[PDB]
Amino acid sequence: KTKAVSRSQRAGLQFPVGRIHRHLKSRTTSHGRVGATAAVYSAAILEYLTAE
DNA sequence: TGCCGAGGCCGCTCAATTGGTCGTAGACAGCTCTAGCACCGCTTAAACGCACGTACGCGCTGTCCCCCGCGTTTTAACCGCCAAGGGGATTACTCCCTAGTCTCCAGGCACGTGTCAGATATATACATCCTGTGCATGTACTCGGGATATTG
Repeated sequence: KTKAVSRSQRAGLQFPVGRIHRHLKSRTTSHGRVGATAAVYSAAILEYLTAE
């Protein structure tokens, strides 16, 4: 019980790391969506919404 | 000679762009939502990733041995051109019809919930189907000789 610190702010990102995990699991994916692979995927989505 | 005829420079007037100013109307940004339900933190008992000789499979390697590449030039018409003709694509106008606006109006159905079932998942036992292996011939192939078709 020490408050909470969202996975977005821990990563350094403005896109929602939690929401995207829960979207990847229950996509047409196989049965194991590692958590470090929702951070290298909020990033390589937010990067277009900068570069575009 | 002549004359003049033909000749070469400079203000109106109109017609697109260009940029400016007016005022007004939804639509954007933002607030407070409040509200709630997802994110998180916190455990657990959990699956599945992963760092790591060795059998050994095959990727790569040192040879010789030839066609298709490589080189030439004649020619052959392919491809380009220009110029003319005809029309059909184009332009500008007038009449016309509906596209579009708004407004009223209903119920069709897409929306939503309320219950809880036939569905399919998961286990254990298991038999069976299917793979990997080993194994004859049968053909589709490459060659040689002659007939038919077609180019020049």
